[PDB]
Amino acid sequence: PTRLTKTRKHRGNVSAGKGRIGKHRKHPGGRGKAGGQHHHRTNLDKYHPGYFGKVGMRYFHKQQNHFWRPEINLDKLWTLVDSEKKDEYLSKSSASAAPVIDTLAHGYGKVLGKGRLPEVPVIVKARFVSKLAEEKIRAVGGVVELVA
Amino acid sequence: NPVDHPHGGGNHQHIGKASTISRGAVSGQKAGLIAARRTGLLRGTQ
Amino acid sequence: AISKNLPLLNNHFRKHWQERVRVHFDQAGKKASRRQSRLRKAAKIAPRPIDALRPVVRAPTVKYNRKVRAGRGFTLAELKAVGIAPKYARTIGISVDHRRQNKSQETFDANVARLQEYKSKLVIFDKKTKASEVASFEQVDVSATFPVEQPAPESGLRAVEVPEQTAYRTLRLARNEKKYKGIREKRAKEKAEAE
Amino acid sequence: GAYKYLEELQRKKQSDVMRFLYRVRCWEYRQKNVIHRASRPSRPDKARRLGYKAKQGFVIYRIRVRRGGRKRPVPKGATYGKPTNQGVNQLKYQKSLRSTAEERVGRRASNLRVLNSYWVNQDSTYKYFEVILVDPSHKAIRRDARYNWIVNPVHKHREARGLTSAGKKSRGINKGHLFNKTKAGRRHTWKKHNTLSLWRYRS
Amino acid sequence: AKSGIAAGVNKGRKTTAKEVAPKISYRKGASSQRTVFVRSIVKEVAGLAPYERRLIELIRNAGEKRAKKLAKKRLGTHKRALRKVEEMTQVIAESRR
Amino acid sequence: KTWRRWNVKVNHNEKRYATASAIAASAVTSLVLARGHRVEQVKELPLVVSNE
RNA sequence: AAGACCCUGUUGAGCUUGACUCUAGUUUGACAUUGUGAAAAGAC
RNA sequence: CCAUCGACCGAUCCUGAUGUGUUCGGAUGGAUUUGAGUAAGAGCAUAGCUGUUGGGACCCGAAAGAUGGUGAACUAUGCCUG
RNA sequence: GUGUAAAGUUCCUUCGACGAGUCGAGUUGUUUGGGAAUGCAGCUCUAAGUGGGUGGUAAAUUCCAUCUAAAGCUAAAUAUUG
RNA sequence: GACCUCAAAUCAGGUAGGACUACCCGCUGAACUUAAGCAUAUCAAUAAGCGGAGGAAAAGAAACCAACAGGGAUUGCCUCAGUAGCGGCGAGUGAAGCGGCAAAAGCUCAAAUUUGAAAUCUGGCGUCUUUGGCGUCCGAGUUGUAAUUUGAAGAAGGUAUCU
Ligand SMILES: CN[C@@H]1[C@@H](O)[C@@H](O[C@@H]2[C@@H](O)[C@H](O[C@H]3O[C@H]([C@@H](C)O)[C@@H](O)[C@H](O)[C@H]3N)[C@@H](N)C[C@H]2N)OC[C@]1(C)O
Ligand SMILES: CN[C@@H]1[C@@H](O)[C@@H](O[C@@H]2[C@@H](O)[C@H](O[C@H]3O[C@H]([C@@H](C)O)[C@@H](O)[C@H](O)[C@H]3N)[C@@H](N)C[C@H]2N)OC[C@]1(C)O
Ligand SMILES: [NH3+]CCC[NH2+]CCCC[NH2+]CCC[NH3+]
Repeated sequence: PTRLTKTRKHRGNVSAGKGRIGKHRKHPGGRGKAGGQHHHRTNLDKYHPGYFGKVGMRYFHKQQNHFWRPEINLDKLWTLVDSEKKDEYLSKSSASAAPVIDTLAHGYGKVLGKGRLPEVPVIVKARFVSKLAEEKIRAVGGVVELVA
Repeated sequence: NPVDHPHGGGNHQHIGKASTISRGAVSGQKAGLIAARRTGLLRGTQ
Repeated sequence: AISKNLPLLNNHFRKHWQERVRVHFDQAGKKASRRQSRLRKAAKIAPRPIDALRPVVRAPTVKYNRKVRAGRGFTLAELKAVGIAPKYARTIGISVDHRRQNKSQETFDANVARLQEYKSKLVIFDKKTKASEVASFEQVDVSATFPVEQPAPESGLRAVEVPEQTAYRTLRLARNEKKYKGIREKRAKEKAEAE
Repeated sequence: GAYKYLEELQRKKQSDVMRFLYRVRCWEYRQKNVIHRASRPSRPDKARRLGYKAKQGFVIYRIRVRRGGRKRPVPKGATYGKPTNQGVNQLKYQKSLRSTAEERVGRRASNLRVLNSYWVNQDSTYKYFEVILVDPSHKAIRRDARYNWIVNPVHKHREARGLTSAGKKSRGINKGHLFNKTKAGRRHTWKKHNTLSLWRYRS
Repeated sequence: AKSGIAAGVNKGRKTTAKEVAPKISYRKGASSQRTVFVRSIVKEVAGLAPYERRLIELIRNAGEKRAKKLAKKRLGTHKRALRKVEEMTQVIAESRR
Repeated sequence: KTWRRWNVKVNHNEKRYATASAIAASAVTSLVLARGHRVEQVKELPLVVSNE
């Protein structure tokens, strides 16, 4: 609200906080990103390195849907098991009856290998998997099943 | 004055460039002796 | 005009943008009016449902394959499986799409099942129908009554079967095979015919 | 019928028979007024394809239009601006000669509606077109369920609004990625993309 | 059909294939006994275009490459040039008989 | 200008918090009196009346 | 009478030219408009 | 939370096992290199002061430039009639 | 109710016409986010019949996918300083 | 005496123009301004100028999007996204497919021998129960007016005898 602004406090003081010498003017230094290579180089080269120039190749008509592949790590994998049956599955899963985790159905494209799994066999269904993620799943007696 | 004519202006009255103008000059340039094969007093016969 | 450490902004306000400002002050009014329009439209044709029955289709785009949604209309082959002519289906509240095709079997079966459920719940009136029967039906909401259902993710328990080749290696080999498929067949062609 | 033969013959514009016919008809059309009434279509199959019927209330006009581009009509070539706008020659009109023919005929016969038009002939100076016209007031048209639609006032001078085939062509009214800018009207799409939409609970 | 995995050649999920009756709109390119008959009469009445006659004589002089380069110039694309030169050879293959 | 901000978003959970806090305050007689209500002849709050 | 002289401003304008960048006009060629013959030099 | 030596992931350089569409694969071990990374998450949302950029942009102020119109009752010049 | 009239469905056989100075190509100008050229327009060239268009890097060769131009009508959701 | 083409009439009956401005369909088209100068660029495919509508207009039932396990006329909102891209690659600029919703609606010709029958239509006259019906006479029309078909098909011959 306007009653909290310093405009109210500057009433009665000549320059409104803008100085007597500098004399707040319209656009000293230009408009927008003017002079980024000339008189604003000392700002851009310090706080925005990399600003000027071209790097890499162009990609005409990029469709972002081609690259949809959300990641899930191993340490978060068991959140996808039904919460009502998570405690039962941990104690009862074995090589004959292991939980099936459909990562794609939950919105994920690749399983990554960060963290530690429960020492419980799991059947993990995924479009993609990292090398370490599959080794850790196979080490707790589980398996990775590729889907499409 | 120079607005009025290609010959206008100067601190003396003078043309300042050749008054013989090419046949291929455009309107506003053709003042003087247009496409003159020669100039000056004719002496002898023709 | 460039100053202390701050993100570089892209504010596109260099045209006469104030001549083209649209403030939706009428959001609540349009909500109420759109609601009255639905009310009158339903009252006009009762007890026939307002909404035509719509099919269930997969969504395109590897980002949206997992999803299923309502499509535009049932295909000619799907209606043919139930025995309904395309021109007749439009008069009994069934949407028709001549553009969609049925390459696979799963969506075809799902929509044939939808058509059979709808046709089993359908009651057509005629001249022999008395107003007592007509007054006995309420205006059903077809979209809610026949909803689109996501097929469930696989859950539960199953035996663990471990192949000798890892899934990561399978992905790597599939990529390599695709990448060099064109040049390995060219090396093959130029070799068999010469030898 | 003969219409298929006429269709296939009219595609052979460089054969001796068609060259002879086009030469003589170009001379004949060039000897008459720039706009004149045609007693009948000179290409009856082409007229049929575009919606014409040999009924009372269907009218054919012929018109020639001058060929070439559009010289910018500024005095002595001065544009009074930046060099990017200094061009006078090699400029082009954004509507086609077909649309110009349709519009001039529509102005001459202001009691009629322009249905469609087609090319008939061509020389270095003129292109010749034939314009199909329909009389909204004629009872043969007002009683015809296949042509009643044009009586409605929303089709008043549809050729002046680019609503005919040639007009819709020049407006860029077509489907797909090649027509993103003009698909639903160029100016409409520009206005939509340059409107700041503010809701009550700004998000 | 599809391989069942997310990468490689013929990638994608497996579905049970269903036969599709081809749409009638997919026959657009096919010729009919109507058009073939009409077009052959019209070629008798009309004759040849001047560039086609220039192109017959190139083939007769055994200038195969010379005819293709003119046909591409006149028609616009290399694909249409290939069809036209082939057609104009068959015209010669019908004068000998 | 008309495109001033007129309406304000509030998180729905926080709005519900405020509703619950307001209902709880209605059972405290000191707050009801300081609010300015003439409730001095009511024995207890909440005041509940039969469904008739 | 917010110097008309002088200076400053990355403020102009009138005028000039072998300034930078263009332009109406004009000229030159090709193609189209554009058809029907003959003789003589050329090339497959 | 700080200083310091490591370890993990991506880029770069090197090494190069079992194997092969024999040119692919890339086990394994190294490198004063490199990243807006990891190493038991901290974010999202609303509001307020201050600061930033685009907007008439704290208020008033050019000389100019453009588009479309109105004037030869003054005056300049030709013409017609006195 | 002129219901030997009209229309609808399934199956078999033979067929199955489908828009040209247009498509397309070159060039010029303009325009577009459209980048060896997005649309539009002028001029030159000028088609075909499983052909034609499109598939966001120019070209030839081989496939594949997807529609069916150059003719036409049509409520609603959308706009609204009159 | 026909026909074709072209005229005339204060011929019988109609129709157009002009106005309004917020929104709508097109044509034409700047510069101030920003780039701390400036010419490409920007302002802007904007203002001014011109033509044409309606209660909405335009668009619209794929010569579409896609590359998926595929969607399925048009339009709008949210998002995509200040992104792919364009740009003295500077200042700046900048869409689309998908996804969620609002609303949902589909179709018509040309190209076909009715050929055992122009089956079609304007007008005049008479008449009536008059947004028109009936009868009749000219005219239009075979250089093609009706019925039949529009690619999702469909047609011509058979069909189960069914609705
Ligand atoms: C390959 N040689 C490595 C040498 O590169 C170095 O390893 C660095 C390591 O020090 C860097 O790590 C450095 O920077 C990271 C920061 C970037 O996250 C800090 O977290 C870390 O404390 C710091 N030491 C790490 N980012 C890359 C390794 N290659 O460590 C010594 C070494 C073994 O000789
Ligand atoms: C308790 N274990 C800790 C573990 O939590 C973690 O601690 C990090 C520590 O390494 C980080 O610190 C690290 O990275 C910072 C950074 C500014 O570059 C540097 O000081 C330096 O590279 C390094 N010490 C510190 N910034 C946060 C702690 N939680 O790092 C490993 C550890 C030291 O064993
Ligand atoms: N609204 C601006 C009208 C002028 N057009 C200029 C922009 C055109 C874009 N050119 C970019 C370079 C060509 N791809």
